[PDB]
Amino acid sequence: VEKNRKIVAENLEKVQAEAERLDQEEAQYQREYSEFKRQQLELDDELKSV
Amino acid sequence: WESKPPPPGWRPKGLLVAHLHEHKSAVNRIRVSDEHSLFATCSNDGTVKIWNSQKMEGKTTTTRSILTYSRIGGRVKTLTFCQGSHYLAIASDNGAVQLLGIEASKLPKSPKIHPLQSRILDQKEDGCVVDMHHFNSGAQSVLAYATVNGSLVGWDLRSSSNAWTLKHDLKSGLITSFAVDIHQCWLCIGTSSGTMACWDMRFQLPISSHCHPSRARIRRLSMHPLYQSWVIAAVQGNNEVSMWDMETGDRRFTLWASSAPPLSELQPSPHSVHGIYCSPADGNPILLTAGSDMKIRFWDLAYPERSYVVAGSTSSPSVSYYRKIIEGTEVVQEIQNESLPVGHHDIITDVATFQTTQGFIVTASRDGIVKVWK
Amino acid sequence: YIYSCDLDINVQLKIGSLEGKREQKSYKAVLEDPMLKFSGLYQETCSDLYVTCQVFAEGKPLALPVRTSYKAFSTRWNWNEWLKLPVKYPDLPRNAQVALTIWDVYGPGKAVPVGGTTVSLFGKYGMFRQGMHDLKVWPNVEADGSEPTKTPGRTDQMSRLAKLTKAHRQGHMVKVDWLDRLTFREIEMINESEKRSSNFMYLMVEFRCVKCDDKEYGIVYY
Amino acid sequence: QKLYSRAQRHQEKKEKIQRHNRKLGDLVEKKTIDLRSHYERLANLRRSH
Amino acid sequence: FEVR
Repeated sequence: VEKNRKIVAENLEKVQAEAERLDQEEAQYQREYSEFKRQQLELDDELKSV
Repeated sequence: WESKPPPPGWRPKGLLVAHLHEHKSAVNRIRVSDEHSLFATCSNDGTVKIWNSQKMEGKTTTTRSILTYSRIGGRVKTLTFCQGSHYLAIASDNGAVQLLGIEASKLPKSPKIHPLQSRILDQKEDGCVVDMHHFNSGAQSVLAYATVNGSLVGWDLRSSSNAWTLKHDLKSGLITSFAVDIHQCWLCIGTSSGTMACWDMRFQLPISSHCHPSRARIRRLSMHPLYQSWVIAAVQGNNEVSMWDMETGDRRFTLWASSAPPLSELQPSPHSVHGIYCSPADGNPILLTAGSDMKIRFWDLAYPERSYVVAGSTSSPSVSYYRKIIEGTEVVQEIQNESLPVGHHDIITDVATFQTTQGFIVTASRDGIVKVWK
Repeated sequence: YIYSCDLDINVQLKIGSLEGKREQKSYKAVLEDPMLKFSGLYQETCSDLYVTCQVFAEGKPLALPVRTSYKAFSTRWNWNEWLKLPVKYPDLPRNAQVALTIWDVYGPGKAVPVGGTTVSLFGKYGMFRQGMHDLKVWPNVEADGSEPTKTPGRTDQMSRLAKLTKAHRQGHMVKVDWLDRLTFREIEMINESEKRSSNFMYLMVEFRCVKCDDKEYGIVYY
Repeated sequence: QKLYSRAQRHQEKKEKIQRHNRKLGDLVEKKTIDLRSHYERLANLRRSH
Repeated sequence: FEVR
């Protein structure tokens, strides 16, 4: 029972950490998407201005 | 969204001051001075043209940019006049930030104070910046800067700490637009992943319940005088100017002018209007927004067709704008009616005006066009 | 606000329940000695204990190990009681640290207190608290009371939530009420994360408000 | 899992927006070249006149 | 242009 409980607590901490890491990765990916979409919008706006 | 809201009856007219094409590349960032009579001009050429209304207007040999500094490099497409901070923040493609006291060249011909505050922001988290606004309260100097890549944070112009950060709106993703409450109440972020996001200014509470589901780009923000819970925004496509109830998180306001049907899934009209300016008067909000269609927009809600706007296209009969009431809101449909082309010939984005019973306005295009309307 | 000198009154307060559960049941230490089974928690639906609380000015004792009266916690440790410690208000007010323990049988031959923590009588800025200050538990260990207290009880995500709640409830919120509701709703999620957090022992310490300004009065030593 | 589905959708959107960004950049380059060509043609016509 |  204690082995199971220790494994469970460790895995719960690991799952919380994995969720936080996924959140950070998603924030970075949203930043990259922001950069790419801003590039697309600026390029379209420049083509239109030209 | 303007000091001393004017009386009703605002209409535009055909007067101007000066025009410029100095910016070698596209200009998509300008700052208007508050204490003084000057505005800043920056171009995608990584160079910034400083223009003083008092000098640039005329009665002088040449109306050249007073402060032209390119030491920033890259493309300068981010500028702001710090609120009572005696500093000007500039941003360029190369993930770098500057806050210079270029005012040092006011009286004599002397080098402008290079960025008193500068930083090269993370290339991945923040790049240089996508947004940057400074908050002034006399006691403290806090400026808030956003990056295209989802990330929002503020930087105190008189403090070294930079803990004022807003967790990246990952679902929002792209971060290229934000709205500001007039009393530091809350902020909304214009994005393009379809979804939209809102932020608080008291506790900076993230509130992500807004969206335009089609994954549409939204880079325009003003505080909707109609409702403190309502804001004014502009999105690309269909010449859209809508007001969104962020509680529902969708835009409920229209001046419908687009091949696309209202909230059309395909948005048959890709044209739009941006650079909106807000002020309460004449029974509803009074706005001047840069019409990507090159339509110099003096926009009206109660009688949009009745009023007068600064746009061109003289071939159109008396202004045509539709006024409706649709499912608890009043809906508007905008309908259309040798020589040299006076109007801008590029994608106009920026507008700035000053007056007291009379004055002037500033206009620009997506390549460096300068239009200083009177 | 008040100066501490005038009162010099003895210590008294109310009783509250400790958040830390008895998951500290020394599974191997239980595997060693037969006494521990005699633990009140070990044999009851919940755990009562013999309370011990004292105040020391940076480690110098200034009161007695106050113990509460006979009350029931072997089925629910919900503490609704009062206690009067033996420390005068001015007594060693400077650097005073509230240290305490609860005596419950670590065994038939091991009935004593093994839970302790130390926190300053006043706050981190000097203001005294006559309101509940839930304490950080140091299970299988008792309080020390020294200025370098080894078991901090009172002075981050949960920290951010608490500080923001305190600021808002102080009257620091704008006429936009909608946030306060959402404020509490999201504080709910933050507390849910904190509770999902495990391997920690805690206790709710309810400092009794004083009928002098009739509040959790903030007293400063002088 | 819900947030991850949303993030995967947003990431596919990011990839599409980046492809469109490259396309729009090439198109803006072509448009600027055309604008420069028009300006040069105006230059030549003005010189002749 | 160049405004000299």
